[PDB]
Amino acid sequence: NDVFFFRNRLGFLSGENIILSRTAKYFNFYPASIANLSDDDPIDVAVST
Amino acid sequence: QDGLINVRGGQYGRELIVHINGKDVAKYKIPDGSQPEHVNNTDAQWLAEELAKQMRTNLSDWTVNVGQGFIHVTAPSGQQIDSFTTKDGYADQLINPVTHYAQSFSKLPPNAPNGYMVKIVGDASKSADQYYVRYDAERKVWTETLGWN
Amino acid sequence: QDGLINVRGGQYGRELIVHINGKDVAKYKIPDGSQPEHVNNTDAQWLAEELAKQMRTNLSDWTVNVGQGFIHVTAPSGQQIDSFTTKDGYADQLINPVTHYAQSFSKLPPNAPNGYMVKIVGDASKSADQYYVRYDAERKVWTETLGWN
Repeated sequence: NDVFFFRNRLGFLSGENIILSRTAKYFNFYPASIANLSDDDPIDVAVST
Repeated sequence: QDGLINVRGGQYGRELIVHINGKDVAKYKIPDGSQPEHVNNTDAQWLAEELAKQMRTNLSDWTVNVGQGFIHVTAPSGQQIDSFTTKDGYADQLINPVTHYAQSFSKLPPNAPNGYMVKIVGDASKSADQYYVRYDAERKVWTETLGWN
Repeated sequence: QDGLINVRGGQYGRELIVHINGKDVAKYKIPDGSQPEHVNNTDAQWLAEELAKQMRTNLSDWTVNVGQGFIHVTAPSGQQIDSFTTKDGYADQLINPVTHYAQSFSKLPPNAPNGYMVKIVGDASKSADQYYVRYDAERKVWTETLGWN
């Protein structure tokens, strides 16, 4: 439904979800390595209502 | 479908047995070590080529190659491995049956030819997921790559 | 374009094979070990100079030097390596094919002459990027330097 920027992260809204991208790179919704989670990974926070 | 048997060199009289698919494929006994010419037979590549010759004669299609430090048992697009064990003869550190599922980053085979994948699982020491690592032959590294399917 | 083959000394009868560019360059068999004068042939520098003599005779231009603990295979500004493997004969710890791409800081060659670069990649243990490290010959260190191009 929307494009929004938030702390270097491109972001989309969704059915109920908020999906922010990677910190340095806008067009990337996946972490660099699922070994060693590295604090810049994309986040999937469902709006809990 | 694929598989690797590492070889690391003998040590003066043990049995080297490679079970593929249930049968007792590829037996060899390192000699007694009494005569001085038997020190040639603990060479890793000589042992690899003898194990691969036994492997080719005792399996039907099963294309295997003598690598730098392995033999690369492949199944010919039909049947699978379905059972893969290796009676070392010495302790665990003589010949290693290694597959696509090593359980740490330290236990990981030395050459493992160019297109090869390992699902690193666990080690139960850090709260970590299970990540996949591919080898490269031009640059001898182990970088992380995708899943299979 | 460059390359290094470390040598670490023999161990009484194995094959030492250095593949450059696909061909089977530079074969040598360490002797049986029966006669007492064959202990000279597990010297690392004697083995290095014999492997380099084989290397110079079995390649065309290919300037190689016998270092402290290596031989330094160079390509003469035209063609490249394109394939670089080394059948150890013993386990991984006899002669090491090492390139510009070692995968940790621990695995890193001992001398590696003065102008040399290594892209340290991964090790998949810490969330770390990939950094480059240069050797110095006056002060035997490994400090970090730039990228190549």
